[PDB]
Amino acid sequence: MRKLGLIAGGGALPVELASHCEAAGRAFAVMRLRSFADPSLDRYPGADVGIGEFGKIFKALRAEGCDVVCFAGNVSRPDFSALMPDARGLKVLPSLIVAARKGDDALLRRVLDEFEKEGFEIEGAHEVMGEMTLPRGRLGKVSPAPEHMADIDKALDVAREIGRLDIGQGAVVCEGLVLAVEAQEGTDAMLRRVADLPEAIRGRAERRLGVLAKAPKPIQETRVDLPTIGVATIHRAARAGLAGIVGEAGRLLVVDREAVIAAADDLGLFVLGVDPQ
Amino acid sequence: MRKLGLIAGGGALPVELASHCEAAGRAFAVMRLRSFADPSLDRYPGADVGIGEFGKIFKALRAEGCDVVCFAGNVSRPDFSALMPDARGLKVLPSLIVAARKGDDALLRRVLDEFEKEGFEIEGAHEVMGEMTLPRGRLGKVSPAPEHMADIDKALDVAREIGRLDIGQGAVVCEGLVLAVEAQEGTDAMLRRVADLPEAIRGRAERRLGVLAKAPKPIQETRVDLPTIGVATIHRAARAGLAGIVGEAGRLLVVDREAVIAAADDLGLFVLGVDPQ
Ligand SMILES: CCCCCCCCCCC[C@@H](O)CC(=O)N[C@H]1[C@@H](OP(=O)(O)O)O[C@H](CO)[C@@H](O)[C@@H]1OC(=O)C[C@H](O)CCCCCCCCCCC
Ligand SMILES: CCCCCCCCCCC[C@@H](O)CC(=O)N[C@H]1[C@@H](OP(=O)(O)O)O[C@H](CO)[C@@H](O)[C@@H]1OC(=O)C[C@H](O)CCCCCCCCCCC
Ligand SMILES: [Mg+2]
Ligand SMILES: [Mg+2]
Repeated sequence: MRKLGLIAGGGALPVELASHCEAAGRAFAVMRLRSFADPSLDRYPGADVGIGEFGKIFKALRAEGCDVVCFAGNVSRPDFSALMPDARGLKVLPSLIVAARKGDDALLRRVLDEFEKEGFEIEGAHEVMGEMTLPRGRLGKVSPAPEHMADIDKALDVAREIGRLDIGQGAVVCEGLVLAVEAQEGTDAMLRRVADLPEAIRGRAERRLGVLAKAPKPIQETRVDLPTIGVATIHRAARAGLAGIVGEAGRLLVVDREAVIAAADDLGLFVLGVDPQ
Repeated sequence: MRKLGLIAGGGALPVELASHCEAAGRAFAVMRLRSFADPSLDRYPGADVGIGEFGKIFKALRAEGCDVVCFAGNVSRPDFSALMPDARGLKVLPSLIVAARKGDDALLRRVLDEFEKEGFEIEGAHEVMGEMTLPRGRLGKVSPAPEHMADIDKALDVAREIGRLDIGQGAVVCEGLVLAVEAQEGTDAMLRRVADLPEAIRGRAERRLGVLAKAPKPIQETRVDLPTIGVATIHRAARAGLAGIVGEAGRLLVVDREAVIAAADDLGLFVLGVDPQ
């Protein structure tokens, strides 16, 4: 996982991105564009730079060891007279004004040419999310078996009806039997209480049965964060003799992706991203 | 609690009654009327008597130390020639034939006069249930406070929506916060996991908050038993700093009523029966 240089313009997108990055445990820093970046970003490591202190931005970008950057947020073309660039900066400035004369698009494009020529890999907001969340389909080497399809389907739309009822975000289904429903206790606790059920209605570590599904509750006016998967999640779900874990393909954060994949792989669990709706 | 002499005619009523009696831990015996009583009653302590081996029935009734009887099930008037009474029996027989000449009602009534004159307290099926289940309103000395009304209302219709979803039969609500939802793990386990939540979102043993509601799932073609309340239920709900417990007034079995009342009373919990629907 490349460390991210989040270049933050105005609005709520970079803010969401930062939080999700920190939840996923992904490494980053924030380049907060003066007068654009929302102040609730000052809490993250990084730097407050004006446009176009390009010299400064490359400086801090390398200073944080970012090799990939994402540009997220509202930015409008500036005043080119009132601009107070550093000397890098002033070097780039005319190239900008030419492109600017051709339109915002050519201008934005020109800015990116510079970061590429400098040179950092450029990523879009969607791809940043994509790489931290579930994929579509298996995450590790283990796939589900036809036996598990049954539970996978009902694990989810149960876990969704829980969410619709503003309760918890998780549910464990084994052979059609809802064994466990999350609400307020955390997923670890639930997976423990499941390991504790009679092996009769349960899966076995030898022969595994049953599926953990964890799905996000529907959006709100209040900001909404995504459900998460830990390495300890893989641990306890294995100890419950569960066959695998599942969630909506974009809508679930994986904390330490590498580590999670290795637990699931070593223990025989599948982890599955599922097409939303 | 008077020990019950369940006098079992045909059909599924006495069967249900026996099971509920045994779930409530209430003392009983079954007088299984030959050719009437369903054979799944042979498992319970008691006796197989024909009508009208009255001598036998009084004998075994006392032999089980029953001082109250309930007549439950289908019975039709018999053949009075083909009847093989014992000598008690034959003594009573004519009194019966007189009443029988006035109608089934007078006949049934006459039978009851005999058990009363013998003499056992006669109870109806409904009253038998009533005395084992919740009442309507408080069960013990403790009442709910106005503060608790909030949770009481939502504890229940949550616990009902769980039941509608064929999951578990219980739910714990505190200050509007669903803390816990039962499914497959038993109520004891849930009440433990609740005692384990942060005291921040929880009630305190000093100042109590929150309510356990446990409600029956909707009827089925398959026979349906009632949710139950234990003394350990009172224990753990107290240890979770809950203010009280609640259920539908007829629709919840109390196991060791005396003992439960004394736990709730000594610990400061209310236990509340609520009008169904
Ligand atoms: C110190 C050095 C700092 C260097 C400054 C770098 C700032 C670059 C500008 C970043 C804007 C970028 O975050 C916006 C963006 O990408 N959005 C694309 C997206 O559409 P949205 O609906 O707006 O989400 O998806 C679309 C595709 O589906 C796509 O087309 C949208 O692109 C735009 O939003 C267009 C821009 O909003 C137009 C503004 C151009 C940049 C103006 C300022 C240029 C920098 C000044 C340099 C001196
Ligand atoms: C060894 C000694 C054994 C002695 C034998 C004792 C057997 C007594 C008969 C028991 C019948 C009783 O269980 C039924 C009953 O109570 N039901 C009442 C109830 O209505 P349901 O809709 O039927 O539930 O609620 C109604 C009120 O809302 C009420 O009216 C219904 O009463 C009846 O069901 C009427 C009976 O079904 C009619 C039958 C009379 C008894 C016939 C056999 C008499 C015993 C033979 C003695 C030799
Ligand atoms: Mg982009
Ligand atoms: Mg009666």
